[PDB]
Amino acid sequence: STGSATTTPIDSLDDAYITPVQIGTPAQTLNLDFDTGSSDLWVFSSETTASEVDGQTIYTPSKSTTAKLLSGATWSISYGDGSSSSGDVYTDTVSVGGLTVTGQAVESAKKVSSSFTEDSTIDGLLGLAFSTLNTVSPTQQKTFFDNAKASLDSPVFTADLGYHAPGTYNFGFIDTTAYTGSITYTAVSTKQGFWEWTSTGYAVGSGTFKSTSIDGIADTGTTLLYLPATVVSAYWAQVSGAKSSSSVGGYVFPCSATLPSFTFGVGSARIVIPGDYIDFGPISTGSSSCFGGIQSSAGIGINIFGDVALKAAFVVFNGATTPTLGFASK
Repeated sequence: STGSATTTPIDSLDDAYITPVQIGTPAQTLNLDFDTGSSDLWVFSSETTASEVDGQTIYTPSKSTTAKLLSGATWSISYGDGSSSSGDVYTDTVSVGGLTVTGQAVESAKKVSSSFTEDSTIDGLLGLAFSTLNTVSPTQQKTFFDNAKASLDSPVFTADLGYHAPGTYNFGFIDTTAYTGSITYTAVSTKQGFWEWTSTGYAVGSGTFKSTSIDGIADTGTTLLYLPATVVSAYWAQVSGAKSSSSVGGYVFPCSATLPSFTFGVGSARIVIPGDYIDFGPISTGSSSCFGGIQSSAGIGINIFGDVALKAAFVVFNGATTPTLGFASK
């Protein structure tokens, strides 16, 4: 089997991407944030504290003839950005782009943090990291991909995120029309439960490539590119007037700037992030200070190849017995 679904930016900045997901019988379609940095499929629901729901579409398990309470199971997750959610668990039928999994754990939120409430466009998350990170207790549950894998034509999914435009998540096949040149594959460590890999270096604008190993994670659920302070300083030094602002929470730059590109290495291959992908717009409405899309990972504890990086590529998440990651230009 295969599946193919369009993923759409939630706003004009590509702050996140939402993908429609069918849950239950009859189908209830919710728009979920596909997140290769976490491993829980959780949704706003009829169980979510009413004051914490503000415009989201909810899953109502009592209206699904295939929903079953997973007795005694609870979940609770905290994300890198400080947001969180928790609740109980149902199993139900879940379909993405025509690919169906029966008996998928659907984690129903009883509580969500303010950032989730405040984002009316995201109805929940669909985790695509390794199932070892799943938070369900006392019996850990499998991700949608893990459940689908054996049925897929090939044990892979691909992320093809757009810049200020829709893109695609495919399951079970590689669309050879969706990228240019070849896909370069690189090793993955699953030791921390992430799609963790090592970039071979970087360049800023038309500058020379610096060969240096940068360990980080391919994370579709993180907006920005978080890299070591040395790398990030070298980038912003090429933008007149750019500075790190403790009050704002990272590098800012004059909105009048033309940003240089940023290149990262994948083996001997190179992925070029155009400068415009690094612009996240005014820090507040009407400001002439703009927020940068490349930020320091110092004090995160891990480098994160988030959407800013991934949307410059066609990315293969290869879930073979020994997982690997592939990147192509597009």
